[PDB]
Amino acid sequence: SNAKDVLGLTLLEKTLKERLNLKDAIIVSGDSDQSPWVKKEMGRAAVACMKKRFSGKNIVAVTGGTTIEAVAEMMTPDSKNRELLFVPARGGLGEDVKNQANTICAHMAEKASGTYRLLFVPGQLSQGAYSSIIEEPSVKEVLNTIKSASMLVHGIGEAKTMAQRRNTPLEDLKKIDDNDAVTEAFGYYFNADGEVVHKVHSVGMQLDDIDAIPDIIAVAGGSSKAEAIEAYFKKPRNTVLVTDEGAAKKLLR
Amino acid sequence: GLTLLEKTLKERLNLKDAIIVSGDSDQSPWVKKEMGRAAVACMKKRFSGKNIVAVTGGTTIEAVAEMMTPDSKNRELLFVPARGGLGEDVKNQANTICAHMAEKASGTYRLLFVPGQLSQGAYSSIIEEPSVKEVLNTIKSASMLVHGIGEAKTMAQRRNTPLEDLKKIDDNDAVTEAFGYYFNADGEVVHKVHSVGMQLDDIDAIPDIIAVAGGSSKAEAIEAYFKKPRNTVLVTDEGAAKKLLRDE
Ligand SMILES: O=P(O)(O)OC[C@H]1O[C@](O)(CO)[C@@H](O)[C@@H]1O
Ligand SMILES: O=P(O)(O)OC[C@H]1O[C@](O)(CO)[C@@H](O)[C@@H]1O
Repeated sequence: SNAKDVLGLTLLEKTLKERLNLKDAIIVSGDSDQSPWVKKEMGRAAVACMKKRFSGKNIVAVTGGTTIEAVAEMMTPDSKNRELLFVPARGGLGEDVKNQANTICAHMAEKASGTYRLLFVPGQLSQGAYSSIIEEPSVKEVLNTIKSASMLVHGIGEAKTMAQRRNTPLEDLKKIDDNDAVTEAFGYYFNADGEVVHKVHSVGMQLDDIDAIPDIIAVAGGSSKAEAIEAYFKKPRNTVLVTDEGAAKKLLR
Repeated sequence: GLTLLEKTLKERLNLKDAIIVSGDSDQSPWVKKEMGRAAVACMKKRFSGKNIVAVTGGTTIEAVAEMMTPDSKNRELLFVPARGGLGEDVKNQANTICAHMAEKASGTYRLLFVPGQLSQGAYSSIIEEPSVKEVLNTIKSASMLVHGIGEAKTMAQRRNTPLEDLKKIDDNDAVTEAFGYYFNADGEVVHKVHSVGMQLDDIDAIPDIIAVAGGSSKAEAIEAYFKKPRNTVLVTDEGAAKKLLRDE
């Protein structure tokens, strides 16, 4: 791309991909921590990435957070009219409703002119209540759909920021801090070496399940996220990262 | 102050206040948007420093949401649905209207996530859980309610009312509906949709209630709902008001 070439993004993408061993790196100009439109541009870039990767039939698992909400906001109908079903990856993870995967999922599906199926399993159910709810045919059906996701679109967060944003019990805050968590993705907190140090108790997709998902797109940027993004990608994730100059330049510095 | 039509409607229906926009929303669809605009202005006049606003679904309150704008006074705004599922399709559900209105207001919101395809047993489990109780408690503390009014038969059909309940609604001569309750011509409850959240007895404690409903087809339904004292502000149109008052 001549735009990417003149802006130095082509080189920055190659350098970032090599540094993090990514399947691919897509970087938009600017720093989303400073300039609001940059998050929207990450959203647009992620949508392009998704459309390039869709097949004839698609089950797209999505996480919540403001970044995947920006992907949803930038989503448009498929000109090839391929079959699109959107589901949340997990149960919502203690996010307020605006930031929950169900909310992002519904928004994305409407914008894509696709269909969606939501997962309603509250995070603080008693053992007994949980046992009954997961046997419910409607819950089983959504969980089974998630098990066959062909695509995952997910955010990445700094550990402390995420622990604070969600309704994280004191007991869990202590564990997150004691084990030096630096980054978070889809209900897992990781340390600087990309090892899992704390897991949010949820339903749906688990970390081991991503290996079976052919197309995974992480969308996260802003200089504040540089260490979080680096830590997450310490492990093989077979993932395309959509990010911005803010995060990428800080990471590479 | 009030026009003679507004003054007459306020007296006739024992309203806290009447706001009547021009035209008949059953003939001129955009008039629903003008009811929405007037309702938003009314809400803004009644806000305190901190607010918990319970809202119903339906196209009229969706129009309120569409016309909502942020508060120039920057008052604290938390929106919630009044009740759980009432059997509306997604576009007409209180949860949908609630999220839309909150976004337009730059406020915050909480949703109720109840019945759906779930068993009674699984349903009861959900309503016991901490976050769900929190929303129910928030609704219980509402400082404002913004609700629609519909014709009973129309509303029963739009929702997916079981045949046995359709028969009961008909047999008891329901004529009007609001927030999941069906009322006869004397404004007495004759059938209720089962749903968590706000109950009819709870409206008395809510300081500001704004009903938004118009169109000549709703004149009978509006009159009947207000046959009992509701201490409510009605935002309506000339279509409804003139027909109700026999002034056209
Ligand atoms: O895009 P944001 O707003 O930074 O949030 C990202 C976070 O949201 C989630 O995707 C959902 O909780 C987290 O896994 C991730 O840490
Ligand atoms: O504004 P509409 O579309 O006529 O619907 C009014 C109806 O919508 C609801 O508020 C929601 O179901 C009902 O209580 C009310 O009767």
